[PDB]
Amino acid sequence: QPAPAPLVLRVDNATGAVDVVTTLREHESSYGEVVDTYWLNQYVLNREAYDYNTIQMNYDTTALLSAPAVQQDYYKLFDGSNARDRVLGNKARITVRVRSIQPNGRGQATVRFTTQQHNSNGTVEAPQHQIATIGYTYIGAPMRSSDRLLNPLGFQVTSYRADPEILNN
Amino acid sequence: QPAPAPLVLRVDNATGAVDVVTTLREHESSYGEVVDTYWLNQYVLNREAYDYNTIQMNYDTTALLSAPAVQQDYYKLFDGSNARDRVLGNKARITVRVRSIQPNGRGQATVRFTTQQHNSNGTVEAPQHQIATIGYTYIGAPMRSSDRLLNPLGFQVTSYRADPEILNN
Amino acid sequence: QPAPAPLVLRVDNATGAVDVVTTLREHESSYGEVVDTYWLNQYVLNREAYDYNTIQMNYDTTALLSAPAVQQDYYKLFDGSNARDRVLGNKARITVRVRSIQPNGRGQATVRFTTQQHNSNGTVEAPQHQIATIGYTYIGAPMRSSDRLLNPLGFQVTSYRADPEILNN
Amino acid sequence: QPAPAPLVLRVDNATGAVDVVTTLREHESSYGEVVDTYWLNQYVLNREAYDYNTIQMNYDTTALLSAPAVQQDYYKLFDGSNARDRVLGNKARITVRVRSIQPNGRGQATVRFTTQQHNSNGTVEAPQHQIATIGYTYIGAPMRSSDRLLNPLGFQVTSYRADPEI
Amino acid sequence: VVRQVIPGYTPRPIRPEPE
Amino acid sequence: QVIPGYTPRPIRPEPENV
Repeated sequence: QPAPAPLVLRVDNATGAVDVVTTLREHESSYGEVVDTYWLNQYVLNREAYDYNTIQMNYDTTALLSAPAVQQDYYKLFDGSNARDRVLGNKARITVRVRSIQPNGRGQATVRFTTQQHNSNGTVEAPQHQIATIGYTYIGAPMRSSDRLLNPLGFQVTSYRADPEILNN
Repeated sequence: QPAPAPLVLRVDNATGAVDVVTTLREHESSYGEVVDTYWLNQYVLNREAYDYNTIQMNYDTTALLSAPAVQQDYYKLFDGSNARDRVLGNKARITVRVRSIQPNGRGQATVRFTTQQHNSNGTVEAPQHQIATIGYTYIGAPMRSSDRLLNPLGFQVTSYRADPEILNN
Repeated sequence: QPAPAPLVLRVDNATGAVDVVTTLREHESSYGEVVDTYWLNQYVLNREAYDYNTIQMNYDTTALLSAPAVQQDYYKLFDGSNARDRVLGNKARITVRVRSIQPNGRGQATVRFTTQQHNSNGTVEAPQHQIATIGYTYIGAPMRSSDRLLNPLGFQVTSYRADPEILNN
Repeated sequence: QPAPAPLVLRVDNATGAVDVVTTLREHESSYGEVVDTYWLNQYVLNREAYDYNTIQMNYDTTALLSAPAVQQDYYKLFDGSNARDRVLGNKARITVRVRSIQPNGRGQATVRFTTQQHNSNGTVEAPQHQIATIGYTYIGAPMRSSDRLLNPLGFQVTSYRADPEI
Repeated sequence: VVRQVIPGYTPRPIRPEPE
Repeated sequence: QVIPGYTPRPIRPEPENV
């Protein structure tokens, strides 16, 4: 008789989620060229934007669509006394919309977008114009339900910057 | 020698809902097997949710991901004296989150999700549990910038019916 | 070819306690008002409801949750010139919702629910009220992926009837 | 004919509490990190405890989880005029609970536990505190239905002692 | 050949006027 | 490889709005 394989399970008392100790199963794998751009556009809108009420999803989504280097740059925006969480907090919010995106090469695209600040006193600040440069790739499908239902394509930002647009019109 | 164990069943003590805890299984069956769950999630969340401040995008997105028959059913929810726009308006809001989606056939899937109402007085109503049945297809890439940047895949709901639990649920 | 019978490690949502396979296979495997009312609801809704677009899943699910005697009674509703498939076909649809379920004994419960007919001309028939009496047991976990992902508990109807409710109010 | 594997072991993520299903959690024929904890607990509790009504299972289980040397030491506790079967018999009972187990090496662990005596007159003796030292190994899965449904992992005590805690 | 296109319906966002 | 992973932001834990 081979020794009964060790059997162990963990039960989350808060979510009632039951998970086997043994390593999980691998998934499907195919390469799609037009997957990085869609993930990058969704990540950019969640990243620059802010709302106390929805930010946890935008925050995790941005990280899900970011290389660890990029994730850290992003996480840091919520740190210290000047943290978005303290500056905007639940007193002010940021609305972001993308006007146009045009790929320019081998894992690189230009995103033209706007942003504006709204607040608890019912006022709105003048909108600003910004342009992001995104370096990106795809890492294929993720192997967790919490990731595949947000970024199935594997979009990942490897480099990111966004500068003010100067409206020399 | 290889032997297979069983996914344990998790019974929610509050809802009596039985969830299958997968045994070392994270397998994805095919292109759109998990991609479909993304679209089904985003569809239900945006369709069922409401916030005066973001609804225009969720509204247009829902229509973008709906067959004309479905679009009309949806549009009608914002009509008349009992319109979501008048009932919730800017006094109350709906938060929606999807717990699990499992495809079951040829253009059909089951979505298990929850919903709750928040309001201007800072109160929150008890969360409800609901299950949506979605009939769907894909119509391929759209040919407008305002559509491709929201639904590039062409996801389209052809039939939709979400039923809440009876009494408590 | 027959393998270890599927074992449900029932997890308590309040305490996180883990149960094991039991003699419930040779008894009523479904246990707890909360759990039984769920199965009774899903059974009635799927059995009584109809939509050309989703019925294949509701049809197979109903059979999956029915004793062969019950399955045959159900299958027959789709037979002959008066078949639901010909009467409703893709011209009319049935919407079903359960209001309340209360167990009353040893494999028996009462389901109070409503039903209504919608159609292709955009009209809706007046809703009807009905009450189902369900005799039931549980046969334990099934041993096919196509069954366990729909009825892991083994719910099975052994007797079924549903009569019009007379609203003597 | 087919043979059976282990079923499941409960490990609450919030409380760290360990619950054993009828199929005993396997120790993988090794002392383990939690394998020693659950088996060491069940061994001490069943070995030290006594109830006329359930002892046949605890007795056989203890033997199932014991090396022949250990089994004999245990069997002897039920022999002679001072036998647990005559002293406690169906007049008094022993309740045992383990407070904490901490492995300390290569087939060895320390078990801190308590014990108390209850009886037919409805009285209870003051609880005592004891510490067991257990030497152990695993002999792999057993090949009898009456053994695999009790000790699938093959837990086996090779040395045992328990002294009063001061 | 597809005819695969989205529906047409009243605007998704409407004014949230106060009262 | 893909190495999907994160130590993401506390989403649920919002602070005391003053």
